[PDB]
Amino acid sequence: DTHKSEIAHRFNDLGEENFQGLVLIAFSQYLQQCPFDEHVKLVKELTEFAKTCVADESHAGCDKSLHTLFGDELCKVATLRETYGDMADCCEKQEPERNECFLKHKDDSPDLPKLKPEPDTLCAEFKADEKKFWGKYLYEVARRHPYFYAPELLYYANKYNGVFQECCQAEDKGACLLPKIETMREKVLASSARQRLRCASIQKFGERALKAWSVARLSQKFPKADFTDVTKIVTDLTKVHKECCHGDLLECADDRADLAKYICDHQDTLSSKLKECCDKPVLEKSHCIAEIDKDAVPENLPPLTADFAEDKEVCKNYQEAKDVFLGSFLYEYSRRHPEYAVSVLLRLAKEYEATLEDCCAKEDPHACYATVFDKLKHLVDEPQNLIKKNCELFEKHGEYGFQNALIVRYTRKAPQVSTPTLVEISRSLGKVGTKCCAKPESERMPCTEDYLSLILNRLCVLHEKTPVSEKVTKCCTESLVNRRPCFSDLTLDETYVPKPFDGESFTFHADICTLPDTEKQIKKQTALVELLKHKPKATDEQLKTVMENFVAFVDKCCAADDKEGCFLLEGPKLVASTQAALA
Ligand SMILES: O=C(O)Cc1ccccc1Nc1c(Cl)cccc1Cl
Ligand SMILES: O=C(O)Cc1ccccc1Nc1c(Cl)cccc1Cl
Ligand SMILES: O=C(O)Cc1ccccc1Nc1c(Cl)cccc1Cl
Ligand SMILES: O=C(O)Cc1ccccc1Nc1c(Cl)cccc1Cl
Ligand SMILES: O=C(O)Cc1ccccc1Nc1c(Cl)cccc1Cl
Ligand SMILES: O=C(O)Cc1ccccc1Nc1c(Cl)cccc1Cl
Ligand SMILES: [Cl-]
Repeated sequence: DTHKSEIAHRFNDLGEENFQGLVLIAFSQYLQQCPFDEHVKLVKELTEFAKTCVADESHAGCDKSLHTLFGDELCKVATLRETYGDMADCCEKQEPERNECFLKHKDDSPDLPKLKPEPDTLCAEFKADEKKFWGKYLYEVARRHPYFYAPELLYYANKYNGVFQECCQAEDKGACLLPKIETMREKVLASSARQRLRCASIQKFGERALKAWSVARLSQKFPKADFTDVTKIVTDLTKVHKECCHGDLLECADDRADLAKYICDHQDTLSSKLKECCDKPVLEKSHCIAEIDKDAVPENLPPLTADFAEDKEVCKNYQEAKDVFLGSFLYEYSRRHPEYAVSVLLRLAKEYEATLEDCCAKEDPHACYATVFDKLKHLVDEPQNLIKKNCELFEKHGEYGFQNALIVRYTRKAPQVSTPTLVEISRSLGKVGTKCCAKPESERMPCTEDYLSLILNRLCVLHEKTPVSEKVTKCCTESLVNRRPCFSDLTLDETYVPKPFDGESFTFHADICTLPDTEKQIKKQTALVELLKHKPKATDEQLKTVMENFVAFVDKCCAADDKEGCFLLEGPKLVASTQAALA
């Protein structure tokens, strides 16, 4: 809800620590290249202004919107001109256009330095000033992930500070904290990906897509709840995500906290797993709620055919109350299959909807849609062979070889895409093998659909930033939930025109020899992509031959006395072997 003085309302509701953290995340995400200390100064200003309005809400400016107050502060910054180019034209503008402009310049691949944990340095900053150290975490993560779910980031900052509580007085510091940080990293990065999808769903596919996703998710977590209660939570959760995805972080966090309280107050009718969550403080409580994945299927439920195929009013309901009805389908399907991937459940609803659009026009609709559930069950099973084949490949060759097989597959599909993006995405796809292939047989498909949804959304976000392939555009935009089928269906892109081999220009040198081992692995994956960009029709056996040659040449020359000399002499020999091989 809104108050006359929104700044006072949210300061009152959130309290000063969380208010400050949230405002710092806002500024970090709007202005990702700006330094920490400049952000801190604006947050302090606004905080101090907040306190003025709490004490006297009649004070000048206290009835301004949050965007006005945020924006005026962003426009103090002189360097907006230098550091952002045509974004200081946001500052030239006034609200509500200004805020929109700022939002549009969030950068999904800002290319800041890779963060590296240095235990002694970190421990000393923690000692010096814990609050600054917390703030610095919020800043560094937020600016790398400009749609990170902001109240979840506050929870993670508290966990981060806890790692250093534990480890800094420990004798051996890095032994204690490096693995903690590694673990936290993978969890934060997963969280950012799941939120980036949520935000894509609303931004690119509309509020109705986000509602659809929410009804499916919530029905797997709280399947014993009634539809009217699930739908209440959907309405609230949808408002929360809309706010967070739009950069309305103070409202997001406040509404989130209210929704956590509602959930906990109604825990007996929603899920027994809430018992672990509901006596925690707000941020941890909310995180715990988010972490719940599923409950048991309620006993004694009727077949879905009753409401969705037998009922004489199926067409009526589809026609007159379409959103409610598709919502009910989602709730009822989801609650019966709480282990399914959400994207699959949505894929089913979409086909159900398509079935009704075709059949409800006919003289005997029921004749036409009576068997729709059998078609849906088949749709669930469609990719089981290929998933099995993928997991068999992973088992036979391991993660790095599985990534290599994916580089080939994906480069053929989308050869226009940049080499760093093809490598990033293919390595992430290969990690799906490790995360999913030793799940129970029956849990593999939902595992792989879930991660694929996240990884392909990353692809699509990177592609939006600089579009290069009509086929990737098409798959990214045709339908959010059928992205995985779309991309799987793509074949070699014959639209692509390869540039010739720069046959006189040989491009590899002895500085490869000193790389850390994982960087040596990436260098070989980069080489593979480039080989495919020059000879996009090469066979698997050809690419293997050439890559084998390449790695023997690198090993031979990195072990030589004169290393660069070997690269220079034998490099031309490599190009010759390669040519003969790619005929
Ligand atoms: O304010 C303090 O006492 C500690 C401190 C030191 C350096 C930088 C920031 C902060 N605190 C702080 C932070 Cl970490 C973020 C936003 C607003 C404030 Cl006041
Ligand atoms: O490592 C990342 O890419 C982000 C990330 C997520 C969770 C925890 C830490 C980090 N990065 C990071 C590192 Cl590597 C060191 C010190 C402080 C930070 Cl925020
Ligand atoms: O729209 C809302 O705020 C919640 C609501 C309540 C009852 C029925 C449908 C909906 N929303 C909704 C919509 Cl608009 C589309 C697909 C799935 C759902 Cl749950
Ligand atoms: O791509 C396919 O045809 C099979 C398929 C279906 C559902 C989910 C994932 C996958 N494939 C797949 C798998 Cl199983 C793991 C890692 C990367 C990919 Cl592309
Ligand atoms: O030498 C280069 O990097 C460019 C070039 C020119 C002619 C023939 C092949 C290549 N590159 C090349 C070779 Cl020779 C082997 C494996 C991977 C690559 Cl990218
Ligand atoms: O030398 C080899 O053949 C192993 C190798 C090294 C670097 C890059 C790729 C490959 N192998 C390879 C190739 Cl070229 C394609 C698909 C799957 C695999 Cl394992
Ligand atoms: Cl949440």
